[PDB]
Formats: sequence, C-alpha cells, structure tokens
Amino acid sequence: MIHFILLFSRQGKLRLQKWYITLPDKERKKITREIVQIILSRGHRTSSFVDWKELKLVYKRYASLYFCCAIENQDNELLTLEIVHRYVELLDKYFGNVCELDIIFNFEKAYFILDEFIIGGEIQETSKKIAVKAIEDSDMLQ
Amino acid sequence: DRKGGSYSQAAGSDSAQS
Amino acid sequence: EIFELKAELNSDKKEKKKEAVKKVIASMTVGKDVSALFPDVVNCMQTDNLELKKLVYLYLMNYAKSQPDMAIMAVNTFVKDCEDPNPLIRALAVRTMGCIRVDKITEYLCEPLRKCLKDEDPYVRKTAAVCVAKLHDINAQLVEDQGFLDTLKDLISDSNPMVVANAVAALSEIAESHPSSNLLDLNPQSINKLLTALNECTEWGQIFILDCLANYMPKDDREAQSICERVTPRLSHANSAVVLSAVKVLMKFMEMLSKDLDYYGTLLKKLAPPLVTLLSAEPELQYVALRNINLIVQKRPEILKHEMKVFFVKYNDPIYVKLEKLDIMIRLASQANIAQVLAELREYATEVDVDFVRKAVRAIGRCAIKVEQSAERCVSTLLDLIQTKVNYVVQEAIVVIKDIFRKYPNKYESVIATLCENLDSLDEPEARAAMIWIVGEYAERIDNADELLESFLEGFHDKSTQVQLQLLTAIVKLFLKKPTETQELVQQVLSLATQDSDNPDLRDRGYIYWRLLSTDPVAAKEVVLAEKPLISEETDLIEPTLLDELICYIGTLASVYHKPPSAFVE
Amino acid sequence: KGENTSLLHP
Amino acid sequence: VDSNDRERVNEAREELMRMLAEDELRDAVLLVFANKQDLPNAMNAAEITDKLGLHSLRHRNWYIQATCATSGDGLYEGLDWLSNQLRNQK
Amino acid sequence: SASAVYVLDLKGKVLICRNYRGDVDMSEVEHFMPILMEKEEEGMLSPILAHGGVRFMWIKHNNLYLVATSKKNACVSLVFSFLYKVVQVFSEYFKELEEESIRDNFVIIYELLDELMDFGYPQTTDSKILQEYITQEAPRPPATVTNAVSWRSEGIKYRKNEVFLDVIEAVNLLVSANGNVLRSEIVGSIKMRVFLSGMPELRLGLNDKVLFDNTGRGKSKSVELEDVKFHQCVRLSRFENDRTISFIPPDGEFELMSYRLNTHVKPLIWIESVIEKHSHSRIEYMVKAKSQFKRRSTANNVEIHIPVPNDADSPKFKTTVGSVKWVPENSEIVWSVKSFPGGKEYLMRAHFGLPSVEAEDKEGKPPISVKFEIPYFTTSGIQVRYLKIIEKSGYQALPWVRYITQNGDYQLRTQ
Amino acid sequence: PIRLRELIRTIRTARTQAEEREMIQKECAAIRSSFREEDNTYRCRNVAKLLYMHMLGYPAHFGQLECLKLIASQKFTDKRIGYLGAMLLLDERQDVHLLMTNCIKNDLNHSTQFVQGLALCTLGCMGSSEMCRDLAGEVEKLLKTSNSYLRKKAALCAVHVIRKVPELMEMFLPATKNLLNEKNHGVLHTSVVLLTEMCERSPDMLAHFRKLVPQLVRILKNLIMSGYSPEHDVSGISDPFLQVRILRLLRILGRNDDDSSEAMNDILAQVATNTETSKNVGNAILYETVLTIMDIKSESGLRVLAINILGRFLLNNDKNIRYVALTSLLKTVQTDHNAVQRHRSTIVDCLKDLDVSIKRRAMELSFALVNGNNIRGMMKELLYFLDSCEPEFKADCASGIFLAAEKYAPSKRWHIDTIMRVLTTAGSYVRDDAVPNLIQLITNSVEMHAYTVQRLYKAILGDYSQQPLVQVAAWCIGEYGDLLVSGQCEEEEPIQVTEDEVLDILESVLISNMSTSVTRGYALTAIMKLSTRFTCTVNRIKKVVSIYGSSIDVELQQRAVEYNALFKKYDHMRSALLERMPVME
Repeated sequence: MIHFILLFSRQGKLRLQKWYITLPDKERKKITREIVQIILSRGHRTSSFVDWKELKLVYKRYASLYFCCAIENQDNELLTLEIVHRYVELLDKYFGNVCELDIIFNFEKAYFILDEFIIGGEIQETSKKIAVKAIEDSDMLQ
Repeated sequence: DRKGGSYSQAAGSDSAQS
Repeated sequence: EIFELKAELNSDKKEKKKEAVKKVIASMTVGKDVSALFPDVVNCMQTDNLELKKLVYLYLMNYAKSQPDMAIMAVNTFVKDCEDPNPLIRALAVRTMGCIRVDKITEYLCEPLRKCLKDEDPYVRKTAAVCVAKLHDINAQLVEDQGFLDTLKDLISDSNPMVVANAVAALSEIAESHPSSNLLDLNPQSINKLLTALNECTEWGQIFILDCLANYMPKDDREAQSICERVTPRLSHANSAVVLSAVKVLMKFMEMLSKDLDYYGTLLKKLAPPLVTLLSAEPELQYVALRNINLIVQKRPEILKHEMKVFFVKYNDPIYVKLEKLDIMIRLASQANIAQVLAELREYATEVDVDFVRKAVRAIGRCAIKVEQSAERCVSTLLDLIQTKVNYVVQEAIVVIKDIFRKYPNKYESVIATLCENLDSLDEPEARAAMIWIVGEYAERIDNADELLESFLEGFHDKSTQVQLQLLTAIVKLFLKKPTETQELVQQVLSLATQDSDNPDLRDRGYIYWRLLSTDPVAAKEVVLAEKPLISEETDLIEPTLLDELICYIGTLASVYHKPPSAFVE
Repeated sequence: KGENTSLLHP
Repeated sequence: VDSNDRERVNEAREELMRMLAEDELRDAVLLVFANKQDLPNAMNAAEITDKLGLHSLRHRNWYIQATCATSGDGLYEGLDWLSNQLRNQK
Repeated sequence: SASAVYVLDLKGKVLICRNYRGDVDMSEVEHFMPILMEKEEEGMLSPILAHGGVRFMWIKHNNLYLVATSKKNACVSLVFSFLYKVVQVFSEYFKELEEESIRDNFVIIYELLDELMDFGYPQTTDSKILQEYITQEAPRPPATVTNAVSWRSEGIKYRKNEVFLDVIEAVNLLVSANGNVLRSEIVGSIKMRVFLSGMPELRLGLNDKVLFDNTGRGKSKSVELEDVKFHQCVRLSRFENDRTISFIPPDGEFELMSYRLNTHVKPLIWIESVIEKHSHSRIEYMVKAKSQFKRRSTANNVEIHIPVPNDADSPKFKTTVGSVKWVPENSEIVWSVKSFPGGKEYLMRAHFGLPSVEAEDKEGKPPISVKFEIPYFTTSGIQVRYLKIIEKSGYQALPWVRYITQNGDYQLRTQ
Repeated sequence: PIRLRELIRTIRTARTQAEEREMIQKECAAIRSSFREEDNTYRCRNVAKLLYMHMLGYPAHFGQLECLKLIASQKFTDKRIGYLGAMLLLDERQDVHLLMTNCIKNDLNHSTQFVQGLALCTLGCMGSSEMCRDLAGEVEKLLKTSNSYLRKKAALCAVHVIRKVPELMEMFLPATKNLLNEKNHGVLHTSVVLLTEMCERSPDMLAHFRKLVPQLVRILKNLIMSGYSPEHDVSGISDPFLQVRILRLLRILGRNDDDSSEAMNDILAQVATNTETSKNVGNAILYETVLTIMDIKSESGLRVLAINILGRFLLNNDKNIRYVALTSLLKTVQTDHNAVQRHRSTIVDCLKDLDVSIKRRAMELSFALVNGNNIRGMMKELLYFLDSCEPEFKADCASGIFLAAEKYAPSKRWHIDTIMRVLTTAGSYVRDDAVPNLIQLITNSVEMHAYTVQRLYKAILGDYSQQPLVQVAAWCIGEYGDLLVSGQCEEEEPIQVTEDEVLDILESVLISNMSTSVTRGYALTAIMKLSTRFTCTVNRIKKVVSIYGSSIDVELQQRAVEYNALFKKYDHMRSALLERMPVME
C-alpha cells in the first residue's frame, strides 16, 4: 500500500499530494519538506529508490516536476514504478498532452482521477481504458 | 501650501546675544 | 556565437568593438565561462575610449587567475597607461595592476608603482597606496625588496588627508600580516599629525585614522587626556562605524587614564549617549551594537547602569536583535529595575517564538539567580506562567524552578504545594528530571511524594539515563527521609535498577545505594541526605585576559562572536 | 519555461 | 423534548440549559415541541414547562406545542406561531 | 576588510559580483543560499553567515541581499557601513532598487563598484560628488575628492539662494498592556535641501539647553537633546568647543543633524481600546482615541492600526469619525482619520465573526500602531534661532524650514 | 466568486513569500465572508480556492464545517467538492469527521453509482477507528452485490476497515467466499488484495483461504496464457498489477506447508522462464516471483533458477535492478545462505558504487552475510569501508560492526581489538546506546583486562572529545584500575602508567568543556571507585571531590556531595561497598 503520493516540481513547489496515513499537519508539512530536500539533493543515477524512515520512497520524474511515493517494506519496488507510469499515461490520455500548466490549474481533475484509480494506498483498477470511461461518465453527469 | 506645515523663514544668528 | 563575437571584436570599427565588450561583460555577469576568448580581447585593449578600457581591465582582472600564461601580453599596456596625463586613466591602471593575481606579472609592476608613489595627483597617490598593499599581500618579500615601506611612511607626513588615510590603512594592513618585526609605530608627534587630519578626513578615512591608534599604547595621563580630548568629538558622527571606532579607542585609552581625575567621569558620561544613539541604528547594525555593548558591559558596568528602558525589545525587532536584547537586559539587571525587568520578561512569555520563549525563560532564571532581592517575584512569575498551561513555557519553568530551588531553597517550601499537581505528563527530558530532583530534594512539604513517583516508575528502564539516575536519587532520598511509606519502593527501585538495568553508571549507582542501605541505613542520613555547600553559579563574565585583548578588537568579527581573533580565522 | 513540455510525449 | 424517558429528562434539561448558556445564540427564540404525544404517560403542556422552568428564560420567547408523531396534530399551530414570532408584519 | 562585494537575488542568482582582494573563491557564493535556508528554518539565521573559514556578512535589500564575503577578522561594522553607502548610492543613481536595474545598468554599476572601494577599503561614497566622474550617459576627477571638502562641489551657481529645512519629529511610544508607557523617545531630524551659489559656510543656531546655560539663558524653553549626531559637514571640534554648529551644507537634500532625547510628557494620542472576544463566537473593539495634543494643531492622516483576529470575517464597524477599513493582507483594523483636531475624541465599536472551530496554532498579539502626522507642531519645543549663511562673494540668502510632527515607534501593547 | 483558474493565475503572479501571503489572504478574507453568509450558489469555487490555499501551505481550519454542509448537499459538483475537502483537510485526528458518518450513511444507499463511489472512496481514504465501527454493516452490503464498478470499491473499503479494525475481519469471511470467478480484472485484483490482507492479518483464515490455491493457480496460468489484450497490456505484459498480486498471494500462502508449496510449483517454474524481462514490468514480475519462491518451501530446482535469475539481475547496469537484486538477496539471507556466498565480490563492489541506496543495500547485505568463517576476512573490508564511508553512513557501519562482533566474534582478543579500533576511528559517529552494550561485553569477559586497560589508557590520553570512547575508557579504568597499575603504591621505575596521570585525566575530563554531563558522571564514578582499587595516590581525589561538590549540575552536585560525605565521615566503610558489580547477559 502506498503511504503517500506527492507531485512536486523541480523548483520544490508541490503540485499534488495524497497521503494514506493519518498524520499531523505540522508532521505532514515537515515530511513533505524533508522528502523534497532529499529528492532535490539526489543525482540522476540514484536508482530512483530511497529508504526514508523504513519506507521505500521511490521517485520517477518524467518532466521538470517529479513524482514520489511511499510503499511499505513488504511489496515489490518495480510495481510502484509501473503504477506511476500507468497513472501518468491515464492523466495524459484523460486531458490530452498533459503538461505542467494543466496540472496546477486542473488539480481537481487530477485528484478525481487519483481517487478513481488508487484508493487507500492500494489500486482500484488494473486497466487503463475502463478508468478513463468511468471518469468520463462521472464528469459528463454534470 | 505643503503637507506637514508651511515652511518658515529662519534667522541668521542669535541677535540677542551679540 | 563565440566565432561571431570574436570576429566582431577583431574588427576595425569601434561601434562593433564597444558592443562586443558590452556583450562579453554581460555574458560573464550572466554566468558564462568566457575565459576562452581571453587572448582575443587582448588585441582590443589600447583604445582611446575610456568606457571600453574599463571593461577590458575588469575582464583581465576576472580572467587573470584562470589564464596566467595568456596574461603576459598586458604588462606593456599597463606601463604605457601608467603615464597618461589624465588622472583617471592612471588610477584605473594602478588599480587593475594590483588586482591581477599573477606571480610573473607583479615582478615587473614595481617600476610603475614607484613612479606613481610620489605622484602629485592625489587620486593617483590614493590608488598607489592601496596598490602597494595589494602587491605586498601577494608578494611580501617583493615589497620589502622594492623599498615601499619607507615611501609609505612618508605618505602619512604629507598633505591630501584622504591620501594620508589611504596610506595609513595600507600600513595597518601590511603590519597586520607582519610578524611585528620592524613595527610602523610612531611617537606622539605622528599621532598629533594624524589627529590634525582626523577632522579633515572623509567618512571612510576617519575609520582608517582611528584604527592606527588602536595599536599604540600611551604611557602617561597627559598624553591620554590630550588624545581623549580629540577622540571625544568623534561621538557626534553620523557614521555608525565611526562612533563605534571612537568608542573602542576611548575604551582602549581608558586603560591608562586615572579615575581620580575628573576626565574618567566626563568620558563615562559622554559615552552613554553614544551607545544609546547606536541602539537606534539599522536592524543589521543592531546585532553588532549589542555585541559591542555586551563586550564593553563586562569591563566598565558603571557607564550604562541607568540605561534600561532603551534595552526593551520592539515588536518589529529582528530575531537576532530580540535574542541579544534579553542578554543585554540580564547583564544590566539590578535591584533598581527588577520590577521593570520582570514586567518586560512577562510580556516576552506571551510571544510565539519558541526559541524566544526559551531565551526569555533563561533570562528570567538568570535574573532571579543574580539578584536575591527579587526571588519571590521571580517565583511568583514562574508559577503564574506555569498556570497558563504552555507546553514550552511549562518545560522552561520546570528547569527554572529546579535551578532556583538549588540556589535558594531555604524559603521555597511554599511553592512545592502548587508544583505537586502541575500536569506531570510532560515528556521533556530536561523538565522531568528537574521535577524529579525537586520532588526528591523537597520531599517534606509534599505529603503524597510516594504516590507521585509511582507514575514515573512504570518505564524507568527505558525513560533515559539522566531521568533514571534522578529517579533513583529521589527514591533513595525519600526512603532515607520517610522509610515507612517507601519501604517497598526502595526495594523495587533497587531490583529494577540493578537487575534489569544495563546502564554502567546507573548500575554502579544502584549497587552503591543498595550497599549503603544494607550496610547502615542510619549513616545514609548524614551520607546521602547531607547539607550540600553553596552552589557556585556559572559566571558569565569573560576572563580578564581575553577581555583586555577583546577591548582592542572592537567592531571586528572577533567582537560579535566573543571569540579570540586567532580561534576563528583560517 | 520547462512546464509546457508534455509528461511522457506520447 | 422526550417526556417518555424520565431518566433522560434531567439530561435533556441539562443539555438545553448548557445550550441556552451561550452568548452567540441570543436572537434565536425558544420553540418547545412536545413529541411522542401518543402514550398515556406523557404529561401536559404545563407540567413539562414547569419541570424545565421555561418561564425562567430571560430574554427568551419560548412556546410549548404538543405534536403527535403518529398523526401530526399541532404541527400547523406550531408553524404558525413560529412564523408570527419571526415576521412582525401583517 | 570585505573580500568580494556581490549582489544576490531572491532565487539565489548572483546579479553582480566584484571581488576586491581575491582571497575567497568565487564559488563560495553557492553555499550562501543553502546556509541561509538552514539558518532561517532553525531560528539561527543572521545577517553575518559563516562558510567554513569564510563569513558572509550582508544585509537584505528590497529584492537583493548585498552579501560581501570575507575571511580575515575584518571590521563587520565597516562592511555594514560600506553596504549602507552602496545602497544609498544605488538609490541616488537609480530611483528603484530591484532586479530591473541590476541587469540593465551593468555599464555604470561595474564602474561605480570599482571606483567606490579598492582592496576592501572604500574611498569615495558621495553620490553628488560621485555623479561627476562616473555617468551612465570621462573627465578628470573633481578636486573636491582630493580637497578636504568632499561634500560640496565648488563652482555651484544658482539664480536664487534658497535653503529649505525640514524639522521632522519622530514620536516613538512604547505603551505596555497595563496602561503605562515604557519607551517614549523623540528623535529629532533636521533634513535640509540646500540650493545656494558657491560654498557657503552655514552657522546653524538653535535654542539648545546647553547653549542657553553657557550663555546664561538657562531659564526659557530650551530643547534638552540627549544625543546630537551631526552630518559629516558639521565640524565636530567647533560643536565640542562651545556648541558652535558650523558646516558647509551640500547641494541637495541631506541629513544635517539627528537629535534624540527622551520625553516625560503625556502622549499626544491616548488610545483606550477594549476586546470583548467571545470564545469562538464574536469579539468587540471598544477603542477610544483621546488626542492629548494641543487643540490648535491638526494631525493629518491619522491611521491607528488595530490588529483584529487573523481569521476574523464578516466585520462591522460602529465608529464616530473617520473611515474604518479592514485589510486582510495586514490582518488589522485600519482606523484611518484624515483630520483629527487636537483634543478630539473618536469612539469606535468593532464587531466581527469567528469560526466555530479553534485554530491549530497561536497567532500572537501585534501591538496597536498609530500613524499620526501632525504638521507645524514641535513637541520637544526646539525652535531654530539663526542660520549664518556666509559666502566669500557675498549674497543675501533666504533660509526656510518647516516643522513636521509624525509618529515613530508609536506602538501600543495589547492585552 | 472568483474561479479557481483566476486564483491560480493571480497566485502565479506572486513573487515574494510575504506578498504571496498577502495575496492569498486577500482571497481568504473573501472566502470567509462568503462562507459566513451561508452561500450555496458559488460554494464550489470557494471550496476549490480554500483547498488550493491549504495545499499552498496556508491554514484552512475555518473551512471545515462548509465541507460537512456541502457533503450533505444535493448537487453533484458540490458533493464532489465536499468529498475532496473531506479527503484532503479531514483526518482521524481532526475531531470533526464524526458528523460525516451520517452523511456517508445517507450517501451509501444513494441510487447514483458515482455519489456512492465518492462516499466509499472518502471512507477508504480517511476511515477512522470509530467510523468503521458504525460503517461495517453497510460496507458488507455493497460487497455482496454484482456491481463491477462497486465491487472493487467495496473490497477496498473492507480492506481499509480491516486495517483500521483488525477485530472486524470475522464479518468479512462469509462475504468473500466464492468470489474468485470474476471476469473483470479489477474485481479479481481487489479480491486478491482483500484475501492477502486477511491472510496477513490472522492465520485463522489461512486454512480456509488455503483451499482456493488451485483456483488462483488456474487464474494465473490463464492470465499468463492470454499474452495479448487491449486493456491491462503494458509493454507486452498482460495484467502486471494482477500478476504481482497473484505472486504476492502465492508467496504469502504455503510458506510453512508442503501441499500448498507443491501445488504452485508448476506455475512458478513456468513463470520463472516464460516471462520477458526486457521492460521494467518483466523485471518486477521476476523479482516478485523470486521473493515468493524464496519465502515458500518450493522444490530444489526452483532455488537454482532463482539464484541464476538473481545473479543475472545483479550484473544489470540499471540502478533499480541492482537495488531490487540487493533487496532480494537481503530477504533471502537466512534462506539459502550457502548459495548467496557466491556473490561476495559483487556485494563488495557495491560498496564503492556512487548510489546511496545501492551502497546502503550492499552494506546491509555484507552485514547480514557475515558468517562464523568470513568474519576475519570481512573485518578488514568493513574497517576500510567505515574509514571511507559517508558522513551519514559512518554511524550505521560502526553499529553494524559491533553487532556482528557481538554475535559471531572469532575470539575475545580480536573482538576487543576491533571494538577499540572502531571506537578510536568512529568518534562522533558511534551511538551512545552502544556504550552500555560495550560495558556489558567488557564486564562479561574476565580473562583479558590488562591488555584492554593499557589500550584504553593509550587511546584516552591522546583525545578526550569522543563521548562514547571517553565513557568506555572511564568505565574500563573504574572497573580495572587494579590491573592498569600493578605494585604502584610508592615511587617505582618509569612505566607507562604512574598512578598520577590517570587521576589527572579524570580531573581534566571533569573540568573539560567537551562534556555532556554523562561522561562527567562516569569519570566521577571512576574517581570514587579508585579510592579502594588504588591505594598509592590516596587522599588526593578527596580534595577534588570536595571542590567538585559545588558544581552547577544538580546530579553532579549530589554525586560530589555523596562522594565527599563517604570520604570524610565513612573512610572505613568506603571499601565495604566498592565491590565489583555482577556480570550478566
């Protein structure tokens, strides 16, 4: 189960955040800053995996803004990368040529996609087109 | 006119003290 | 890009050369490694336009360490330009020659420096004064071989007081790196001559004409009185550093003055206003002013004894000024303004800066410890702050009460009753240990001391080492004082601290306590529950040896950190 | 800029 | 109110008094509704008011109304009284 | 003894750097930003940093941090004074201090930086004098820099001889929450804008208490200036000898003297404010402003800032005189009054809402700060007596000056 | 009512943090003003602006009741905004989520398939320890339905409730029975996740959940056979998410049984060779299969294939592949320990790699692979790595070296020498908690005391700023002062120890400013114990103890007073309680 997901920019600004653990706001704010500092202080050949406080923090940035996750030390690590790639593909397909501008302005759509795709740190839909159809049906309802 | 008080002319020295 | 720029700079039109120079200057400013075209800009250097020569000189100075080998094609240009009738060009050439950090170039630059040393132009003399020091910094032996010290010394004996100040600054810089062999000190005639130009020097020249006296040492009261008679007017200068330099000089010269004369009192009374006016400077200069006051307060505390209201921190003051304000108030805390200090500290405990709150608690504790006439007021303030239910405030107050009870516990038995039920759920290691020590040492006014220690004995094996030791001491003290209601508690503590306790010091203490209890419980009253002597307070006053040298280092980095000038430089 | 660029460029 | 719970009547009165001890709710008039008006053990429209001491509510416009949950009698009168207390016109 | 005077930005980019000694590597600036971030996030941030054996002492400008590296035990006060002089020069040459001028005025900025300081020792800082040898739109340097008088260029000629003075008052008040005033200091400031012909030697004379006592007139109204700080033009020896204020004014507006003395008189404005803050329900602001100043004077633009709740919403203002505006950016009740006659009394009764849910962290109690500015009113009672304008050529000067009374540190501690 | 896009554009125009705060507050005041008026039309925009501001790092506690009001609304956009606000600004510690239980229950039976989905997602993401207690009844009702879009949400909600409430899993056993025949991949994945969670929660359902092993094996075989599919086919891999879940379920099942391990052996053998690992999906599938096989009692031939796959992956230049291989090797440390020794050179080479995660994994593998025969050889490599370790990896290496030495130390002299070298080389990296372990180890050994005492004396006179080394040396001196100096009652020939420098070192440590008040206590205890153990220099430490009784430390002052009282009034009983402490494990 993914403890949290944080879409952060290369400049350090966070564009998305979804934590599955009930933590205090000051603690959450400190954790986010520490994750940004650790990820922002890492090279391009660090394996995209960090064990921060017994949690395999995996980072795989496909653009200037990066992505991060926090999986428990009981599952595979490449599965997190595959889930991140699937989520990126779903986000690109739902909007169409997803870029940085559409993420800050359309964060509400990203949150809804994340909710309809991953719930509770676990996955909700293994496919990539059924989720798109469900999101389109939910949005077209008005 | 001017905000903060009108400017006033000043003397040259203490005429009362020579 | 680079090829086009090189072609433009290797052209015959000045309208393209000026633009190329501007682009080269902007690219380096933009963070571009433009050292590759250093030999290409060298050809377009000797130009009649003055707006372009400065850019070339700046590029050469910034591109001198990177390409020392290509720098050998500029000595002739500097030599040719060191004779132009325009003083600005000569001054720029002199300034750029010393800025080049090249070991093979400074050797040939001695002739132009010698020619410009006695120049009639004051700007040229001022530039050469700094150039001589810059050259001596690179090659110390080269300056001595060229014989520039004799020329530098006569510069103080010349007109153009700005040039005199520049020469004095250069001589001070040279002597600072010198091993003190062949000191450039002068007799009182030189000091009088420097003072005669001190009222004519510029804002920056005053600091130079004031730092030289910081090394000289007077031998009589008449010379010191005469020097103070001219250093006093420096207290009314708009430059906040000139005031600081004058104050440092007055403090240094006061080491030879006689307090029996009326000059010491006048000097003391004429300097308080200067320090007070320094407190109203820019926020950045506030930290420096506070450090200077703290460093001077430990030497002559009779100057600013009546200056307490100006030490109150403002609402918009910076954190670095707020922290120093509490220390300044503590250093000036006395029985005359004890109520004002207590009122100021009470309002400082309602802020939001956790570090500021801890500093305020520490300052209140220090003020209570320093003055015993206001101990009851400090205890009442601590009790009221604890009654406000602040986690950080409660933690600070616990340590403050623990420290106060250790110093003046003769009449502190009326506060233990309120501290008995004080939300002991606080997990701070610095406060739980203090509370345990207070309970153990003061287990006479608390009728339920045994019951309160039970809550702290649940996890004594994993609480902490200091906490475990404090609990073991408190339990032993309670058993020695009252062994009726704590008979089983002592056995339980001995079993938990010696059987399941792996702490080496803790295990040794538990074994010693068990041996003392099993040997002679009667002797434990005079052994453990004995009257400790007076606790020596940690004196915040610096050593007189470092303070005497610290007085000479006023307004420098050695004064802000309150550290020796040799313990911080590298 | 660096923000208008696509995430995966598909 | 719940007149069918004698053991909970004291708790309901205490809750009403605590909720009536707020300095923010001053313009809200009292509206006592007598619910569960179907069992013979239910009291009248004055015994409950006397037990709760509704007359001791200074600056409080209270009005007790008995409404039958099973049938619905008295709801219209309570609504009319609430409308008359809210609007002060024709 | 600074090593390299640089100009930073708000993102960590070095807008401009100018090394003076070369004893510090140019790559040390990259660690200044992370060090500042670490210091600010732990409460240990200071204007003087330390990168190993290299210290970064700097001040914060409007948009840039003027960092100046150093390695030896240099005079930090000298570095701060140089930074202040550079800031003043930049303000005098460029009307704004922002990034729009650093990337656009590099042609003159480099020349100014090179000319100002050499080897870490500034030599010329007079903006009016510096405007004659380094321009952005070069002849030999003026003799004023070499001459003793480095603040008044010779040969200045004007059609008229007008000298406008500005006796600006600064009322700083520190009123505790108990109702007593702790820090009540008045800082005088004589700022004159001299426009004369030649090199006049002004001889300023005021009604000083020391001067009156020395003359023997220590019985009338005389200002007891605890601290008098004259400008560089004012001769210190003449003032120290017999309180003689003789100095050659510069060309333009400058600060001649800055008086600073305490005041034991009642405050000009008395602010009686109350807070009826219901717990998470509402709050009341029974603020009463009593003008203790003279009824003949009017305080133009009275602005008494009243810090209201940070989460306050749905505000209502029941005042007597003056517009009351709630500014959510500053989180305070701006009691703005245009004209307040002396002895007047305005009463205000604020009332705002509050969310039911309590806040997560404490917010503190900012002090109430008034913004009164009463023109033509000298609280200290200091009156200018004479101004001896002497010129070798000989001319009839027309001195002028006005007295402006405003608020300085006029804060009031809240309950 | 400004839109979210306009607010984002305005915020993008903010340059300074202080000005950005003022700009955010400009909109926050208007949002508070609109919420205090009970606005119902433009509430979605205000809620979005408040969520953006809270995500921007601004406080939004005042926008809590407005989310509860919007949750119980009737519009769809308002309901979505309320659900997003509850998921983002709502948590278990908020204390305001108690009233949302009624809204969730009301929306749990709604006819709309999207509002109920939003309500279930909110409950799964922000379920509390009490909401699940009153929501478990309705969760099971939606789990027994035939809605494919709702079955996955019901499984996730049940898993979240079981994680929050481990004592409620008994109400889910009769609901998930006969639910492995779902055609949809999402429903099957949710059922597999729920079954894995139930199995990991309690072992009482392992017997009931171990019967359907054949159904899962058949499902995995069918998924492997269906290598082509439009959906769930990523990089040529069919259902990687379902395959990973199936592999995890198979690894978690039959870990201590033979029938279950043998039933899934064929599937593991087929997947260990018939899988394409060119992409990351294949590598992840192979790693999951290897992990499942290593934790299960599979056949001997599966182990050889897993070892070969791990060796092939360890040589991969990909950092992620190297990290996965290191994690797999660390997991398969005790299991198949003999076959892991073949990659000793590869593990050692990972210490010199420029990857922090790779270096940490290599160090962990080296520490876990330390045997009773390779300890002597690996000790030099560990010491070299510690001297050339990262600033944050020095303490971990120092702790691991001590942990390895305490476990399988070849001898007592070698272990003591290694501990002393680590202490002299670690310095400010050894944790203080290891000091009690070192003291216990020194006290347990009763055969080598003179050699350790001489080494401690030699290493303590050079430096004293090492808190752990200083504490260890002080304890060693206090416990073995009878062996450091032998026959030194009076003046003797010049030896390394003289009975005078030992007391001077303790006095300097007590007066040294590089003391944390803990090494000072150890030094004081050693000085006190040196009154009976040492009889040559007597009546000299008493003056120091009397002068040290006025120290600023309350504990230090009490200890000094206690020592002085014994030295001045109990001179005959001092030796009656200075016996050596007992030695325990």
